[PDB]
Amino acid sequence: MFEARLVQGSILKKVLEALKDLINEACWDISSSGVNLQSMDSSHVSLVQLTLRSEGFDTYRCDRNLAMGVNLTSMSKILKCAGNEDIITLRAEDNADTLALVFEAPNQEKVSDYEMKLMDLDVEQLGIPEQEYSCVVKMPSGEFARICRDLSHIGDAVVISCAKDGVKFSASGELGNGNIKLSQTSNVDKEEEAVTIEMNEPVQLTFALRYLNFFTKATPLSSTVTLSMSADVPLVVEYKIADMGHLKYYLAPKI
Amino acid sequence: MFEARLVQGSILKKVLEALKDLINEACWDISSSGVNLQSMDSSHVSLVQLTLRSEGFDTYRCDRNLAMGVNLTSMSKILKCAGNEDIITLRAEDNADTLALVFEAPNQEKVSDYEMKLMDLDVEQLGIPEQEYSCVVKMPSGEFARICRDLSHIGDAVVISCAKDGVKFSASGELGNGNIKLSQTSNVEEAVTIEMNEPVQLTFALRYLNFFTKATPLSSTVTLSMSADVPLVVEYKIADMGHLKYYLAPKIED
Amino acid sequence: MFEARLVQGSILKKVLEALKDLINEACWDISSSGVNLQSMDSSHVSLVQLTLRSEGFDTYRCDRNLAMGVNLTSMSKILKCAGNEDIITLRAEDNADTLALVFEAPNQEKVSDYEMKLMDLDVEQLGIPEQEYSCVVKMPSGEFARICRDLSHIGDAVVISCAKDGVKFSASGELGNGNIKLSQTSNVDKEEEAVTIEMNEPVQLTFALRYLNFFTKATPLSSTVTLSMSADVPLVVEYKIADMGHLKYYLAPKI
Amino acid sequence: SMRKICTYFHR
Amino acid sequence: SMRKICTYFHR
Amino acid sequence: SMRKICTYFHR
Repeated sequence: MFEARLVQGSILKKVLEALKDLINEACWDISSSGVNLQSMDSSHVSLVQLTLRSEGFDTYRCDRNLAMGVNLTSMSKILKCAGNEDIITLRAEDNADTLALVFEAPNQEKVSDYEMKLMDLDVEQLGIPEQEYSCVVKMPSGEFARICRDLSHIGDAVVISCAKDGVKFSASGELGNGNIKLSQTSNVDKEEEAVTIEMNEPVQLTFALRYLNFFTKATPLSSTVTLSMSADVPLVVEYKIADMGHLKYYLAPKI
Repeated sequence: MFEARLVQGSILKKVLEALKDLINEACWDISSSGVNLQSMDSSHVSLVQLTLRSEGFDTYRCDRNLAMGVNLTSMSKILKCAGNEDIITLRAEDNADTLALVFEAPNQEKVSDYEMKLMDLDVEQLGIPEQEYSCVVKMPSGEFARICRDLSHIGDAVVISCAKDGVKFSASGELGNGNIKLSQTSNVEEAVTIEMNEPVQLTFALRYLNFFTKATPLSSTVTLSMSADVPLVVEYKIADMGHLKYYLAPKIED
Repeated sequence: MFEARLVQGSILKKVLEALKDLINEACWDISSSGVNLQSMDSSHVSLVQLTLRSEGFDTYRCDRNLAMGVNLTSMSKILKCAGNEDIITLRAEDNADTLALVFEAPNQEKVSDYEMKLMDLDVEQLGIPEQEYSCVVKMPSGEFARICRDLSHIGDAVVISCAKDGVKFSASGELGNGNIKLSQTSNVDKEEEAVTIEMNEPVQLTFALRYLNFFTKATPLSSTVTLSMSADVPLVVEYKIADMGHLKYYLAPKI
Repeated sequence: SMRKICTYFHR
Repeated sequence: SMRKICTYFHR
Repeated sequence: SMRKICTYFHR
């Protein structure tokens, strides 16, 4: 049997908010180590990686690894029925082909109690090597979301220039072209509004805003987002999940 | 020769919001006793009952009982042109086949002044008997609306189980199944309460319930009234003026 | 070279919000006196007149009159990428067939920096005479917007009756007919809720709400709007722009 | 299945 | 009907 | 002229 009691219901809803719009079906790898999920989009251009450590949860008990196949639209539909304050307990047996979800209220006067059918999935796990990146940018998730959304109205593609000084997001349309330039910030009050740039070498890469705008769906998970880039190797967009882990999006460039 | 001056314009707007989605045309029965309307849906499965007492209004003056037929979509469109704080005065003559509506502002230096064409309608008025109900549930209208809306994404139909302790809303989809359970609560807009003569478990088409919940801007709470092989009553209280009751037939297969 | 630094970014966005819905392309006449633009709709029934005094801006420098032809849809798309608090600087060279727009942020974390392709345009400038109007009405822009929008659900066309006492907006539908009647403001009020009627002769004209509802797109520019009418001569709908100037809409009546 | 509330009232 | 503001201005 | 991340990872 497997069972995980998550206090912060919302945390889970906000995850399926990120995914369902980018990937329909996906395989959840459940471990004593926690919940790990990896899947490409319809079109094999972007890839999504989820890591939620078991430490994260209040209960967590998994005896044998599960490989749960899920229509994420099906599952989002279920989580939409969970209040943000709700305690979400998850439960499956091994040869169990249905996954039970239980939503407790802070009310303790309401108790929802769903149960979702699974599917069998073929899943080529891709080896992602952990990589030093020529440029890594930490900036407001809100600002990033906002930038990718605006430039989508100028062109199909964003060019990201990165130096010591700052990071520049550019697009070319039929109509014109735009340059949005952000600078590293000094005497950092905080981090929430602040931009910081670790830089080995300057970088300029080109990505399809189509995809980036499916990534930014995760901005309700984190004030900040960290962009990691090297020449002719994919972008990594990392949304931190509140100490439980992280949600990393990967995108191929252009040539 | 009739005229009724309603202080809380909104109350009226919010009503046609409830109805137009469920019933296109209906006949408004107006009396010295007030405004009473009853109509089934397209398909004769749900029935809607409106009762607004003449007490409810500031003016109310009705010489001939009128039987005004209206396209509620036509009439919604008109009420959409009324500010929420607007004073809505109604007016009809005897041989009148138009209803006049007058919207006075808090400005009192704007006054809108529409006039809506009627239609002739036969409507077999059904005798609704007063009934004791095995189970009556009082709960937040918002919570009810929210439950019917969520389960519509799981299945076609909701099963409502009712016992002393609580009330349980269930649906089965292709995708899965959900059980939402609510308990009688501590201290009474917020709270859930259950008069229970015998336990009851009935099955209803969420399709329809979700046309009913369009009335939730009329009342913080809603009361569900049930007995086996007799319709569900979903009752939205209207602010001391009266009530809006929705009735739905149950199911059962072979 | 030409360059105008507008502190109140919003002022600009709100203008293109008004225009783009009514006119696709239009010719901006730039002068030491400021920015002046005039153009009919697709269908030559409504006409728009724009006036921003150079006084209006913080910087303003124009050497030779420019005639900038602009796809306003193109340009709206660009201004949508400007924050409301943004400082919007505009810049064009003479031989330049592109217009540069530069958006500086509130406390300058960020600097967006677009550049828009122009077009050549034929522009038969229409002689609009200065004329006294039988009726001029000054009223809340919000109320006017709201009236034209409601009656559009009753009928195609609005009839505007006007006398000393008040002004009546009416329409006939299949469903019925509506009369919205406003009176000159007693307790002659705090004026952005208040209605005033200068009246030489009573007047009753008939206009396509279709168009009026493209005009009301300008209501975010001013609390009030002034309607100016004479029999068998176009309506003038005047939206004041915050000390910089004005935006006038002109519409032909019916038969 | 499901019935008509014609059946459950009438007149 | 409805005419053009072409007619009402010109120049 | 955009690639597939199968090319960029695998295994």
